[PDB]
Formats: sequence, C-alpha cells, structure tokens
Amino acid sequence: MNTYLIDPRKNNDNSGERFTVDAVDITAAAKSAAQQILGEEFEGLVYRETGESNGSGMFQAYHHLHGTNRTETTVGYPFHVMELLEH
Repeated sequence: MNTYLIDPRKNNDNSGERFTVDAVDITAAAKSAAQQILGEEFEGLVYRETGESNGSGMFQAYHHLHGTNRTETTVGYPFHVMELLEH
C-alpha cells in the first residue's frame, strides 16, 4: 500500500486544503481522490493531464452523463495527486 497527497485545486477554490488517500498505485489513488472530492454519487474514472505515467500529476474525472444512452463527460476540475512517504 502507498500513500498519496491530494490537492483538489479549483474543486475547493484553491483554498490549500489537502488530504491523503492510500492505494496500491497512482491511478487507483486518483480514482479514490475523485470519489472523495466529488462525493458518493460519483461513479466514473479519471485520466492524466500532467506527469509521467505511473507518477505524480494532475488528473481529471469523467463519467456517464445521467439519462443519456452513451454520453461521457468530465466532472469537476483537475486535481493533483502526489506520491507521499509517511514515516
């Protein structure tokens, strides 16, 4: 298990409030971070906007638009996910 530091960025109006999630890899962490930022009704995935694959970076959530046959849309703003070592 790894720890990751989340900065919701524009999702919290860039207040500087941050939190951590634990996950086995950074893509799983980014999905957990989106659930925490967007709340329990969010079901979807995330994609990477910055950083090396498998490394720290900005991510953006997306999901199926409710009521539509197949429409996928982004939800929320980008957020940062960073590797963090706890002692």
